[PDB]
Amino acid sequence: KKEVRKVRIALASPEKIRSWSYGEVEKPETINYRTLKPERDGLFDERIFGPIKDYECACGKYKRQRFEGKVCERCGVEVTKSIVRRYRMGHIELATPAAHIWFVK
Amino acid sequence: LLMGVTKSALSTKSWLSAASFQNTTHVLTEAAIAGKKDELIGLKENVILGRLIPAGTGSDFVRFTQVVDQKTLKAIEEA
Amino acid sequence: ARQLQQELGREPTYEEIAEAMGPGWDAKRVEETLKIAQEPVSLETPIGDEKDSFYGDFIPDEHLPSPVDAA
Amino acid sequence: AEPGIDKLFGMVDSKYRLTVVVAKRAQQLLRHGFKNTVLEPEERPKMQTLEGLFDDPNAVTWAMKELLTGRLVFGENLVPEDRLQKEMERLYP
Amino acid sequence: ITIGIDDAVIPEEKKQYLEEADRKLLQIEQAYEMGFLTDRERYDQILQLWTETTEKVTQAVFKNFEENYPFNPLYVMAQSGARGNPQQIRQLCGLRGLMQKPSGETFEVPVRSSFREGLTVLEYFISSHGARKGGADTALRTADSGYLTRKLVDVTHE
Amino acid sequence: SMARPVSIGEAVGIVAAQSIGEPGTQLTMRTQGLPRVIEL
Amino acid sequence: ALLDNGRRGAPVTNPGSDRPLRSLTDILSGKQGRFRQNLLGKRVDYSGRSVIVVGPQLKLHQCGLPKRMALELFKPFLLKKMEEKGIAPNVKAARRMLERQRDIKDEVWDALEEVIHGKVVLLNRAPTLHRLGIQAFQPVLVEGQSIQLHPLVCEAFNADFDGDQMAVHVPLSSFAQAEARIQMLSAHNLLSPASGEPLAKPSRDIILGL
Amino acid sequence: MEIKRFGRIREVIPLPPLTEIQVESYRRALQADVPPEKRENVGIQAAFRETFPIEEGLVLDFLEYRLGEPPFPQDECREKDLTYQAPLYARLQLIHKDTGLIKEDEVFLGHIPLMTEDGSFIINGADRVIVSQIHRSPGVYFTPDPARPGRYIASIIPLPKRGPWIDLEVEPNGVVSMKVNKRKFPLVLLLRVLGYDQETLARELGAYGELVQGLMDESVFAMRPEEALIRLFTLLRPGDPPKRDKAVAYVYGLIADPRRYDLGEAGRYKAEEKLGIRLSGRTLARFEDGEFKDEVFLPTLRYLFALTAGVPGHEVDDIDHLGNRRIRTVGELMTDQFRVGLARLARGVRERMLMGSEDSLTPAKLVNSRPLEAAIREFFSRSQLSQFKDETNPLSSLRHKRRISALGPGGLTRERAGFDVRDVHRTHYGRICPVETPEGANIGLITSLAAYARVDELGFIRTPYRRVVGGVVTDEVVYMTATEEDRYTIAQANTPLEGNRIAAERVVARRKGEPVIVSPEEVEFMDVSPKQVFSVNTNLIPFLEHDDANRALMGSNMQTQAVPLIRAQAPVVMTGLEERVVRDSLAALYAEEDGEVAKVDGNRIVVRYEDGRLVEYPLRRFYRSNQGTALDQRPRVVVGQRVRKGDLLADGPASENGFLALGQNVLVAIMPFDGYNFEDAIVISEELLKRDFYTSIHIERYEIEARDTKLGPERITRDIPHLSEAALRDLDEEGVVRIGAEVKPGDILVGRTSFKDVKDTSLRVPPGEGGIVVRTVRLRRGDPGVELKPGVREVVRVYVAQKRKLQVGDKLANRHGNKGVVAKILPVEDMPHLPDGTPVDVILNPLGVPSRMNLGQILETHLGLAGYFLGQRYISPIFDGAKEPEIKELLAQAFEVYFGKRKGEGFGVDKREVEVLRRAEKLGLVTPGKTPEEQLKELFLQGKVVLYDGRTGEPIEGPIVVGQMFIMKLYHMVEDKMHARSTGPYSLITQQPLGGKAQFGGQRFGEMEVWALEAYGAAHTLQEMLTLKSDDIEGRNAAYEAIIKGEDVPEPSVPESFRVLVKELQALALDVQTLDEKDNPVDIFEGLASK
DNA sequence: ATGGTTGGGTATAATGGGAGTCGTCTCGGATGCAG
DNA sequence: CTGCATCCGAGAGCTGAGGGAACCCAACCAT
Ligand SMILES: Nc1ncnc2c1ncn2[C@@H]1O[C@H](COP(=O)(O)OP(=O)(O)OP(=O)(O)OP(=O)(O)OC[C@H]2O[C@@H](n3cnc4c(N)ncnc43)[C@H](O)[C@@H]2O)[C@@H](O)[C@H]1O
Ligand SMILES: Nc1nc2c(ncn2[C@@H]2O[C@H](COP(=O)(O)CP(=O)(O)OP(=O)(O)O)[C@@H](O)[C@H]2O)c(=O)[nH]1
Ligand SMILES: [Mg+2]
Ligand SMILES: [Mg+2]
Ligand SMILES: [Mg+2]
Ligand SMILES: [Zn+2]
Repeated sequence: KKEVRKVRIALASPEKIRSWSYGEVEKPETINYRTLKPERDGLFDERIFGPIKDYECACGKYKRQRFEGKVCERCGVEVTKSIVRRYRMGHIELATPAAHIWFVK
Repeated sequence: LLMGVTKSALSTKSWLSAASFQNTTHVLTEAAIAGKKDELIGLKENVILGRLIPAGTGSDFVRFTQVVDQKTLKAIEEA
Repeated sequence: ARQLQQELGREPTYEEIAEAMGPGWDAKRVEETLKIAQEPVSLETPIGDEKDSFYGDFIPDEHLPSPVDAA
Repeated sequence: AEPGIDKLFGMVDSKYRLTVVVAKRAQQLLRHGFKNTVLEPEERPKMQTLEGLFDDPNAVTWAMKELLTGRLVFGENLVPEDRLQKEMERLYP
Repeated sequence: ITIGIDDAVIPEEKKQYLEEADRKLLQIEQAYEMGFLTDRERYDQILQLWTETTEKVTQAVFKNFEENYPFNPLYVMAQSGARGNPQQIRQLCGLRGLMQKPSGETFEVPVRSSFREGLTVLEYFISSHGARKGGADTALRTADSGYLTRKLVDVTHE
Repeated sequence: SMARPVSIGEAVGIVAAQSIGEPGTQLTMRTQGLPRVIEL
Repeated sequence: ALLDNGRRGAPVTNPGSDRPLRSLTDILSGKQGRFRQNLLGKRVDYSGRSVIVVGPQLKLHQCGLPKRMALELFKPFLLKKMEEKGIAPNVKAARRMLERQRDIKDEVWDALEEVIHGKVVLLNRAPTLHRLGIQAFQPVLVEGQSIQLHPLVCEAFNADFDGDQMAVHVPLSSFAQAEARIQMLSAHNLLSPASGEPLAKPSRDIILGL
Repeated sequence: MEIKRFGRIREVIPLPPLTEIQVESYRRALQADVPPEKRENVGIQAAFRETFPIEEGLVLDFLEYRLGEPPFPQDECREKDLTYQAPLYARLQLIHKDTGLIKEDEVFLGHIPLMTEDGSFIINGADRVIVSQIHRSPGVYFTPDPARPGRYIASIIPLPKRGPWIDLEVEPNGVVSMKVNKRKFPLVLLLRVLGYDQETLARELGAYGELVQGLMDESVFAMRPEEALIRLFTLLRPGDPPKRDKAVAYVYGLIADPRRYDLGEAGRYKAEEKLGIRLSGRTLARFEDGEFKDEVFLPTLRYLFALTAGVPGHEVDDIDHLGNRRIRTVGELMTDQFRVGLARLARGVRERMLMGSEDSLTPAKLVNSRPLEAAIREFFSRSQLSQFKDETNPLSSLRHKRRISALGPGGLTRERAGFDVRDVHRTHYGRICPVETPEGANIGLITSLAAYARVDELGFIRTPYRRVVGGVVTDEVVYMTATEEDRYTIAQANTPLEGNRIAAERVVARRKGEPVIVSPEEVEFMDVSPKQVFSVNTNLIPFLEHDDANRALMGSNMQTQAVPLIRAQAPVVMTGLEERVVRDSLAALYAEEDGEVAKVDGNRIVVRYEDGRLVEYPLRRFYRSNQGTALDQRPRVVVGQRVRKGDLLADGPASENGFLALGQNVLVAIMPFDGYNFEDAIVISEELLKRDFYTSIHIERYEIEARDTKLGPERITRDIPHLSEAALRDLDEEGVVRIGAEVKPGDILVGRTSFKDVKDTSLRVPPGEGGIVVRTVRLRRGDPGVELKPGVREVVRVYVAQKRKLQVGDKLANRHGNKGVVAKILPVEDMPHLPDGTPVDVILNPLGVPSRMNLGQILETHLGLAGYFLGQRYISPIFDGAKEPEIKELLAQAFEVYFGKRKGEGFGVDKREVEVLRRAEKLGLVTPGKTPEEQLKELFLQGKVVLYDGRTGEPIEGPIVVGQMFIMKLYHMVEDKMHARSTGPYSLITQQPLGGKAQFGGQRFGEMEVWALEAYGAAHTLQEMLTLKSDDIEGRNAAYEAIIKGEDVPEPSVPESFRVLVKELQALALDVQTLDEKDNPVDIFEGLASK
């Protein structure tokens, strides 16, 4: 682990933003009203942001370690630490371009 | 030139301290446009990053000092 | 419920609402329906007069293991 | 005040260097279980409990006492760290 | 060391000093009824007279303490630096003095009673203005000083 | 605070800011007073 | 509105309320923003708070610390010391024993007294106007619920005894303890950093008696 | 004990009811007991008469309203967490203009909360108080121009949220201009709209010079009024199509619609008195016969021009004058919220009238009452002026009910208000207390009503004065506002009188607040009492005239925080107001009529009145206040005792025989003691603890709920796994701790299991708490009156009681602002004692007096010494009471008793007393040449006695002030504050320790603490604070593991808050990247965020 | 194989909204005035 | 063409503690 010596801040290109994202958020749904589980393609989808439980996919086929980096075929959720839910970003593809207000106002 | 403390502090090279001081949006947009690199010279930046501040026991003048007894030093001398 | 309150002159009980809906309705089902109809509150709801305390400041994290648990 | 604090402050060019030396010596003493000490068996820092006097568990006090004795060498670039640690381990497992 | 009501010794000279003042005030009024003085001049003359009377009362109080009661508790407290300053002791013993209106201007009549003698209702209400102004001053000052300190830390931290 | 030459590594900027700011709280009354210091 | 709410036009609010929604810019900036609330200042572990009481019998480098406060503050060290002795078979048993008040015995207090030997704690009174608002003291375990403070540091703290409260912090490692004992010890800080004049000096009753 | 009272001032009238400001206001707002035909046009009746008729065709018209009875009593509402309210019914009729049919129906509109007898509300089971708000009165004002001297600005201000503020100003180019809604435009246009010709304006304003010339504009006048109206509408609403009827409606709603613009009754009155004209209604203009008619604008412009021309009889306005500031009480605020709800109801009605089938429509179907209920609930639950009632003691509640606030919805802001609003105005005299106010950032913005003051029907505070005619003070009392008060010369209440004739050639008086000296003939009014200048709290401080105002502020504020004691006593020196305070708080019980007591019990008193009717009064016993203090009533009567009307039957909390009893009378010595009373600390004797002085009772409530979960319901039961029977002793068969069991931190109060096949989720006593379990309450689903939240099957509450004795760290205070923490508790043999063997109870440091200048406590101590040896109590009213000679005579009698006792037993003067007398002879306290007894009497007359040291037996080298002092225990208890944490809960987002003792939180290491750490050069300590102890998750886990394993803590890592910052900066489309020395990226997220 | 969920449909005529807020201070772009 | 001069808008005002409103009908994936 190299030591941190400088911190740089710069504008982000659309290509950079799309490389950050693990998937596009296509629906405004947050969670299901019956099961209180994340809705697919929503703001909390486990397919985009990661699993809620540690080393366990959405549909329960895999519930154990050693499957790091493996994506379940039925549910599409990677098997890894749940902490990735506070690191992994998403993105929204705008139909029309919009201006960043910081550079306008 | 002569400027007050606020304008002098907001005009520093380090964008982290200026952003954590005041006028955060302006400092951030200017730094992002310029692509500024913060070299972590002052204390506020190192505090923000949770590092060892370049002062006191964290100063480069004293923080590389070593300590050893006479017996261990002589063994290394023979080596 | 609003019509029953207008008729009774007070907030109706769940059994009265269940009776007024029709067949296939009991007080328990009305309770579940009112439960799922609750809308979430904001984590940024101000608590107290001063603008320094939010609701989310009073909510502990129950997911990550504690230092005692990790040890 | 800590005993001999004036002498310790006069032994170094900067007070933070004194703090660094004391902390590093305390770490060294803790790592080897006080077997690498330079104190004679009657200068050891003692602690009084009901059962009787035992050794002081606080390593920082030991480090200040040892610095007072003057048998410790401190400075910049005395010995490579890896060799220093390996030799220390050789004398005191 | 103890504090009793009689330890706030009132000098005799104060009474004389008051009558003397009550003398000159009359003179001032005469000089205003004959056209020799304006409103501003008369107001300033009254203010000056009362300020000098307050200073004379302070000096009399401390001279009495020095000559007659050198071990008096208030005197010892002030002289040793343990507690108290001459102005507060004068307020306890001699007289409170002139007070400021909320507009910032002084009243024409001073508070001629000390805290030992006891104030009247009107004098207490008149002094309430200055008490409240001092409290509000403190309340704003602490915030302004905190902001200034933060700015200084931000400009000198490196 | 020690009546001796300052040690290398001392954060004298923070010390200066605190030294100036401490009396201003309450001590300096409030062109004149704290407003004068702030203006300067 | 997502990037900076309340900047151009009427701010977006949730229906039934006049409260503006908190955008990312609102999160970043202000007194309650990320920088000032979570990065330049934090809430910390191994800390406590209590009312302060005059400690006239204390030495200059000593402070009176309540027994219960000390037991909570040095809990992992106490668990290790209990493991070293025969008080508990294992750390879990020591923790369970320390959990309930009526399950605590006498020897745990002696173990605690051995734990804190030579160590110092940091006392702090808000507002911290100068560096002297934080000072290191050797804790002496006392009964009751009040921290005992030396009379000569009250001027440095701007502390009196009409309800003042102070916070206690525990430096953990050897480096932190060495810094606290050498640099932040109360007996080592006798002159003002601003003027060079004595700051710990006789005052009030001491001056009166002398 | 005999009570002796001083003072010469006789009070013609008693104090008014001290809670009338709430009770009368709410009664007038509700008008519940007034039959509908005689109800006035105030309160909710005015709102009904304004909102209706709801014209659309269909017309919905209001007829009358009624209020029913509450469904549940006050105690049931308190227990079941309900609101104490009454149902409101409005009878309405729907008529059809075209057809004629009338359908009349009584519609239920909801519930209105009811104020109790003491002046508070019960909202969701909690006691609440509505605080009155002070604000600028509506009307017409004229102020100097700040930018340019010699010019003036006129302002028209309506009631809050009832119209826009309107400004009029003479521009520097000569044209007058009217600003409304931030829109400068020439006033001559609107003047033409109102229908004014050139000749009319010229004749009305010709006198005043060139202003009328600068008014003139030929372009506007040439247009017909309708054209001017359209033109004005296009100036005020640029872009909006300029239809005639649209412009008419907009302008009508701006200044002429009573439903949009409203100068209040206060504003109407003030405009009529200022401008010397007669208003027809409450609007600036009237819309009659399709034509605007002026009401206020021309008189305002006339007054402005006359003021600008220097015409005598025209003056600017002081906006801080109490004739220009008014008070909105609980009734007015509630009525305003009611009006808002009624407007929303009207909107809903109109919508349903449009969409509904007009053939089958009734008043019930048209009216949706939800908005009104929502508005009332919002006001009574979320309004800043609705406050959790302070009931530490009865005086706390009485004080809270008389509070006046400048903050709140529509009020001022604490950060923007400066000096002007926080100052004591001259007109505050007799209306607002100049002493009682908060000390911090709220100083001057929150105040208290004066004792004799009254808020009139218009919202202006009035104070009473006696009428003086021909130098003779009469019994006629006139209540006046500040504006009326400004027109007279008012003599001070302490003016000497013979009979009722002014026996003084020179009288001190006030003329518009200015002190003056006048002859008795010039006197018009006289003050009633000094009591009228100060609030109730400030009126309870004896010798207030000897105290600096700041310390009087501290004492007044600190009397509210006094805790009730089980052995509370009334003060030795009283001001004579403690009985009225006890009576007016409705805390004690008094006999309704003359009668005889039949049954007495600890929970009941049954009285037989001469009417022959038996009346039973239950007693409130061990009841938890909002602040955790226990309020109970104790009978003070015996069976068979004869009671007259108004006689005391039971004492309330902090009451002794009907007198306010907030503390204890203790023997105090004023002297230093070994540094244990250093800097406000206090030394007390163990004898106080031995006889249960300063012992209080406190009750805490612990609540748990069993609800429904997806994994199965929770259940409260005794069957809990993985606990021995030693942990389940006190639980009953239902899983609840039994009544009378002692509970300590860690003990289980209510057992609960949750589906994990179940796991322990029981309620236990938090650290630092516990005591005796005194009550348990269980609420289940279906129980009458219970309204649980959906999903919760049942709720269990446990009430646990504590008996707290005085301990080190507790706060004590007297009525003069002297406060201090107990620092040492000494055994009796170590205390200083009198030569007769009596030890003192409290030792106070004399260094607290000279700089605080609160000398009233010294005089209280002297009078207390006199009363202690004479066995009596004293009433000393403020500014008219005990003087020094009287106290000296009482001390002479007390010394005669105190010394004749010793001389009778056959004892002379002690050798130690002789040494002390020699020392005092050197000190100049006694005159040389007198016998030892004479010198001892001289010292006693100075309030000083010879005192012996209990540790050595030698006397204190000088005489020491000793006497009785009244001291109270304060609610600030070290028991509730001491808190410590090693590790605990962490926050969701920042992953940093939580705050607060309740959450087992950690102390905040803020910015300046970091600054101090930096200034010490303690880099490693700071890095530990910022990573290993707050938010370095791996770092803190490793540190705990290393410490418990005996090793040293490892090196820290990147805090989680910085990662949160990086992610939040990425969400703003900013690329933040950490780099090493070679400018290459360094991944701080450990490869968990890289695709 | 069942309930829960989702997409489609209603035919007299309908044609531009609505709450609100006037008691703060200091400093750097900018439109307006003169020369 | 320049310059200065009010004018408008934007960003601030100490820490710590405690504070909590239509209804119906039919096909179709999920479980
Ligand atoms: N909406 C509203 N309506 C009506 N009234 C309202 C109101 N909002 C506020 N108020 C008023 O606010 C006040 C509430 O009291 P508070 O000032 O909040 O507290 P307290 O109960 O007096 O305790 P504290 O510990 O502060 O007491 P003391 O100064 O003796 O303590 C001494 C020591 O405490 C510490 N301390 C006190 N204040 C401090 C501060 N601001 N910052 C830091 N430390 C402080 C110091 O160490 C000091 O030496 C009341 O006067 C009330 O009327
Ligand atoms: N940071 C803040 N601290 C405050 C505030 N108000 C009070 N305090 C603290 O509480 C203290 C209250 O001080 P006091 O009014 O008791 C007077 P002090 O002891 O300084 O002087 P003497 O009366 O001359 O003994 C003050 O010195 C601060 O330490 C405030 O608004 N902010
Ligand atoms: Mg003090
Ligand atoms: Mg204090
Ligand atoms: Mg306070
Ligand atoms: Zn899966």
